Amino acid sequence: AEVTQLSNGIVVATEHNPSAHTASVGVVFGSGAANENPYNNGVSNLWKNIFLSKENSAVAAKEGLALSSNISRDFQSYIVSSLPGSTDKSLDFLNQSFIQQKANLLSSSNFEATKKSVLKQVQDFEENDHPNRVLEHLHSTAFQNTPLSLPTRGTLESLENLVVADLESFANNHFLNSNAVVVGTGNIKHEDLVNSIESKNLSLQTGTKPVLKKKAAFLGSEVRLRDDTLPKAWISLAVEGEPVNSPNYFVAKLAAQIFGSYNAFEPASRLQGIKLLDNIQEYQLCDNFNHFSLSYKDSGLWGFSTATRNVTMIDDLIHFTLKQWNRLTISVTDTEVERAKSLLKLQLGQLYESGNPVNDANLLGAEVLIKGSKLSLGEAFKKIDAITVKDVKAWAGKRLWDQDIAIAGTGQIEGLLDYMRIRSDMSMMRW
Amino acid sequence: WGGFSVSNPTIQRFFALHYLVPFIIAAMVIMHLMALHIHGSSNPLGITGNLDRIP
Repeated sequence: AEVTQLSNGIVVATEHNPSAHTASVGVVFGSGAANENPYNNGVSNLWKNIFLSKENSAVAAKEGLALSSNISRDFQSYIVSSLPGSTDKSLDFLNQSFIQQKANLLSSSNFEATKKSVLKQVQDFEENDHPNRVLEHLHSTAFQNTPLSLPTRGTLESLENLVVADLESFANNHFLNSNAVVVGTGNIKHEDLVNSIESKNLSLQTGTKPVLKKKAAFLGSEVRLRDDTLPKAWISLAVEGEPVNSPNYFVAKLAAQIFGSYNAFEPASRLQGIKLLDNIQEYQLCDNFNHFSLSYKDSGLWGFSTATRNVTMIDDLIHFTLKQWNRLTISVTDTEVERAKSLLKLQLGQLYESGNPVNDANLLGAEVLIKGSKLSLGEAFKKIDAITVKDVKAWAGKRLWDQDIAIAGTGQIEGLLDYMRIRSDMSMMRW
Repeated sequence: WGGFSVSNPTIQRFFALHYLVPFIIAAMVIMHLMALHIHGSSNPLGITGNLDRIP
């Protein structure tokens, strides 16, 4: 399905969907918040809001175009959406506003206003979005003193000292042909997109991105942000996981699907075939939880997140969930593996067939920027169907059984026990 | 004494009491621990210890 060409230093990747009603083109760079430093943290967040500023969007609206941008730890993207008969109109807008003529966007009275608004978005996030700011501190403590520990939005102190010359420095080092992929998804054709870049002579700078010194290194630790005025307790807990291109990439995702997610107020979520629900529903230990498997270029995280109002029984919630992780290493049934196989395929099928061309562009560019190509959905289903119980036991034995953990929490967390008490629950003396 | 001086009646009854009082001591230790569990123990700083506790 997907086609990738290297006509020049830039790479062109596409995904033709003839039964769609929109098209999207854009550029994805192989740099994110992991390519900054504590003192300029949030520069890549400021660049996203410059692309989506009022003056830039007014020009695109008059032509019937919509702008989208996303910042991650390993990549950032700038997308333009349009009707199927106006693909060359979007390529021209991307060229004249981003690839070249970037000084008018970076003008004064536009940098100042955009900077003032981003400072407000960051302050609100740090005071209202408790479940998401806890997951950001989990990265901060698991990979402390490392590129992989910097928040994707920046901090109030990095942004407050950012100045006029700081944004131009970053784009020189990172917005280059060797660091970029041009992506077209929706009702577009590979031949029609390549024939348009070769005519307009589109090209970025011809440098090379700097090479970092350190690498990602997991360290067992914890950070606690207690706040007795909040009504709940939010907690995140994880061990070291798998990076992308790991052989055990789908085993770790299947292992997270065995315990899944839960919502106390949804009647159908209380009937799921998860044995953990039998210990936590009698006394209402939590309101919701979800298990994840995050994968980056160098490392990853594997764990779960919870929000609860039962502040006097937090230890029971942590004790019971970790004792269920113990069964992956020693005793996990065939039915649990077969059920998780069917729910992982459904979950992946929804993510890669959402029908939104903007979502597909982000997933396509990020995959090509690392692996060089993109694995087919049918090929992924074959690998998922081949996992056995012996593969789960081997994986969990080396990653989960008696291993260090990282913990982050906020709210009413007086009932969360010490590190060593929680750490000692990662195995058991009975086996 | 059980008699007119320290003699056989005294020594035999002192051993019976030396067997018994230790079991009374074990009963008052439980009452000792019960009164400690109300407010907990103190600390060398002499101030409240409710802000930082470990199991």
